[PDB]
Amino acid sequence: MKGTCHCGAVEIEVELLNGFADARRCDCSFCRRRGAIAATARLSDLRVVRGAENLTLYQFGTRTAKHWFCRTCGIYTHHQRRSNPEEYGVNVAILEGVNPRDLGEVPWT
Repeated sequence: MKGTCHCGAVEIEVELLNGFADARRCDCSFCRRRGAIAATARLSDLRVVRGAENLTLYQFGTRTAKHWFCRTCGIYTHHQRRSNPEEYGVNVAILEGVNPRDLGEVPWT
């Protein structure tokens, strides 16, 4: 499944752990500001195809979670959850063929 930021500078290759069945929405001070809907993915299921040099890393608080976003279009691609260092949180909207609207209402973690 292909993932790409808007600028198109960044492209990932990720396999979702359990599809979109569990797409939630963290409402913490940071996630509430991101606004994206995420889905899990094992560390060994995500691969940065291109644009690794165009991504920005953001850490805070425990500096456990790793958040990445395209420096050009500012689009949040994925992040390394702070609850599970063996998982990634992916922006469903960057996934090819996925219109977030079609997911309908989604909870808030």
